[PDB]
This record gives sequence, structure tokens and C-alpha cells, in this order.
Amino acid sequence: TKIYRCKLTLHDNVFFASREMGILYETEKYFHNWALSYAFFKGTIIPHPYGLVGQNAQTPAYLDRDREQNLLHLNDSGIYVFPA
RNA sequence: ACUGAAACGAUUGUUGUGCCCCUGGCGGUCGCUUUCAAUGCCU
Repeated sequence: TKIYRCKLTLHDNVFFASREMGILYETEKYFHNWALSYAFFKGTIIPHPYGLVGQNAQTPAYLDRDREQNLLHLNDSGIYVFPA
């Protein structure tokens, strides 16, 4: 129902390790939706555990109801960010 | 797990070494301490 046109201005340099070739690591020119969804709603809606240990420390929880860092909380909040 | 979690292009290094503000130069030239004067007056 509501739609928000949000324009993002970088106030310091942004890095994502999108691809790697030798000494060079580089960032794709589109911000992925799921990265922005946690940037907007983690701590406010999605939980933000400061620590991890175990399999949970190197396995995503993107769409796993059994884990706290889900993007599915937002399906239930009725919210969806698009990619940038 | 935001293509995620942590993330020093760093460490060391003398703008250095030699160098005469040097050489030449007459404070010089001209200039009368000058001009006038009773050892005097009386015995």
C-alpha cells in the first residue's frame, strides 16, 4: 500500500567482496536487496545478535525460520525493499 | 550470518656532499696662528 522512494548517498566508501581476482577484490554497482533489508530493519525488526559460534557463524539464515536473523520477519511485518 | 562477522600499504631512511661576497681603492686636494704694539715713564 505505502511506497517510499529512498535515495541513498554514500558518506563514506562502501565495499562488498562481490568478486575476487588476485590482489583485487571488487564491489558490484547494485546494492543487493537482502543487504539493504538488514541495513534498514536489523535491530528495529530483525534480531541483531552481537556474537556467533558454530555452524551459525558461517551459514546464512536468510530464509530459515529456525534462526533469528531471517528476512522473513519482514514478510510478516509487511515490508519489502527492492535492490538498489 | 548486510555479496556478512575481525581487518595499519607497513617497516627503515639527514636533500646530502664541497664552496672566502671575493678581487682593487691614499679621506684626498689647497691653506702663514695671521694682523698692531717703544720695557716705557723720572733720577
